[PDB]
Amino acid sequence: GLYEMQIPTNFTIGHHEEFIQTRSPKVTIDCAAFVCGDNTACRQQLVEY
Amino acid sequence: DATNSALGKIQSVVNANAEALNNLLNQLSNRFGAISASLQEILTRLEA
Repeated sequence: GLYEMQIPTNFTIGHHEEFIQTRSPKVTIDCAAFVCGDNTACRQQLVEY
Repeated sequence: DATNSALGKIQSVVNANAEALNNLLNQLSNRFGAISASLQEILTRLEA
């Protein structure tokens, strides 16, 4: 009984904050575009891969 | 016998796995070298 009042009385209420990520950007990659751009000569080799 | 959804998924799983292995197999034909994907063609055409 004393203890609950020795600890900041009247049952005072305070607060905390927290953060959880849960996600990331939906990254997508056009493999062919990455390796070769508009360069047809490149795309014509890339097809083997 | 009436386009069952589970059967759809089951066949899709089987097919997906088959594709993965076929892609790996097809990889052998890539011919990363200058002569041939066939080791035998390289070996019997080029100098040691």
